[PDB]
Amino acid sequence: SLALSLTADQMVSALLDAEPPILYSEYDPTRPFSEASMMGLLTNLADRELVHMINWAKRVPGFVDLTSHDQVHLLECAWLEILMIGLVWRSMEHPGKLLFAPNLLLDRNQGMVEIFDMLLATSSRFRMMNLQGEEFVCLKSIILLNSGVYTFKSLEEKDHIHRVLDKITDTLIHLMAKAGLTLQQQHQRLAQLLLILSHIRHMSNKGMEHLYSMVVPSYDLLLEMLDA
Amino acid sequence: NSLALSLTADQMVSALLDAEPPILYSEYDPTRPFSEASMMGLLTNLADRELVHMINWAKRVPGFVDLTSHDQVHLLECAWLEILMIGLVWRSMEHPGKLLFAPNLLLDRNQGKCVEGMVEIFDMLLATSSRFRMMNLQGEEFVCLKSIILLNSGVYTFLSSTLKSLEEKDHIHRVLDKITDTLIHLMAKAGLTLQQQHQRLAQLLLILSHIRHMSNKGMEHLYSVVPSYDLLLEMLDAHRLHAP
Ligand SMILES: O=S(=O)([C@@H]1C[C@@H]2O[C@H]1C(c1ccc(O)cc1)=C2c1ccc(O)cc1)N(CC(F)(F)F)c1ccc(O)cc1
Ligand SMILES: O=S(=O)([C@@H]1C[C@@H]2O[C@H]1C(c1ccc(O)cc1)=C2c1ccc(O)cc1)N(CC(F)(F)F)c1ccc(O)cc1
Repeated sequence: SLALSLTADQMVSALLDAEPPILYSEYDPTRPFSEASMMGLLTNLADRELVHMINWAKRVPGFVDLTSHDQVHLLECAWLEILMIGLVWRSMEHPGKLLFAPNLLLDRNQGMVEIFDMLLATSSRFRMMNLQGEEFVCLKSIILLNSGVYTFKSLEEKDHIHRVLDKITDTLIHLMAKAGLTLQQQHQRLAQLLLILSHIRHMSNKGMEHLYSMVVPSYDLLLEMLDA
Repeated sequence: NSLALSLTADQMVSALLDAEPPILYSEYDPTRPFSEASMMGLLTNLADRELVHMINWAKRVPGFVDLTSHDQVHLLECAWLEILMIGLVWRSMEHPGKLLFAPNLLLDRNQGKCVEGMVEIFDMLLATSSRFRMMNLQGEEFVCLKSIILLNSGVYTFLSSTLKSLEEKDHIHRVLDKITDTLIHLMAKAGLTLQQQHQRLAQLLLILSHIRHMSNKGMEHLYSVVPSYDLLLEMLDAHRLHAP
């Protein structure tokens, strides 16, 4: 695959170009706040974000080398983690608030609040680490390829995914070396970034558990969206 | 404030190997075949006995006893099932297609069906054991990973705004950095290239996301027996018991 031939710079350029835009909520600012429903707005936003995520996934180097079945399985496993890391990234520069959209910026009180606090904690960790956009797009691609890989031609698929994950590792280390980090700082920061992925997994599972208590894209919906 | 951050990679590995808990046995001669009740009964009895030894292990993980009793319990509340699960996956590595719960309790996929919906988690644990076998995970790496689960799982859910809480969080991140250095040291000693070292570090830590997922699924299925704050605090304190 041409994906395994990419330099760190080509991988970063690919991922930056594939980035979805930041979407707005359908919140009409000329209309009062009590017209707007919070779960209503977020569902509508997530549904629009999912179309963008599908087209983003297809542009992640190596992803379209997989079978349609394997693509859907990785998306089924990663979609809420991908939504959540996007939210945390957008919220970084707004301490104590979650920027769901530029027109839906919420503080803790207006949140449910269990997950809010976990997302705020992740945003604070990214701010403390000074997470860079080039690092963020690498981490979001790792979530896509890693989340579903341990729950799968299948041997060849898994091998291909692990080789693309290794290329993303090389890319993260290259970015850190370019930024002037020592070898020791490079490995410490690589580990700090990847350990936050365990917290995003945890938040996604809690989020799934809360969704059921209070929308989830099916295998078939994701397959149809990939084929479209 | 402590000597934990002063350890070398070699001293850290020695500390973690020495702290390793014992392998326990399941109840001898349980009635087979299992019901859902009797299978859950056996596994609960094993996990409850393992939890005592995990607390003693936790106290010997460098830096853990530098935290407040409250922060120690918080990390254990968040990590205990992940710690039990990575232990099970480690024990099961040399038994493809089976989970070695205990030396006297070796179960294949079909026996997981006795408790709906526990075959799902069985398959995920078997997949993790296969991944560890594929990576040739070493004992020195396994003890590092188990310590990372203990320190990492609960660290992002201390939300407090005291100077002490900031200092606690900073201390945990510094111990986690020393364990990272220790993993890299082990790989460099084994003769891996810098590129191979970073790739293997990332492969090991990404499997921790899968263990978190299994732990959450496990909890979600249990709800559809969890050690209390008070039980964990009593076990940490290890106060002398009044005679029966
Ligand atoms: O986990 S939550 O359920 C959920 C997951 C996350 O938050 C909600 C959400 C969602 C997703 C799909 C969908 O169809 C409806 C919502 C997210 C989301 C994330 C990023 C993104 O770009 C778009 C959507 N949550 C907690 C919280 F703390 F407030 F976040 C919540 C939120 C509001 C609310 O009234 C009740 C709960
Ligand atoms: O396995 S379980 O998921 C469970 C969760 C996980 O494993 C068990 C658990 C635990 C939980 C509480 C406790 O007091 C004793 C053990 C953990 C564990 C993990 C690793 C380890 O080395 C030691 C203990 N299971 C039955 C099934 F068929 F096996 F699935 C079940 C358990 C509890 C429950 O409330 C409902 C269902």
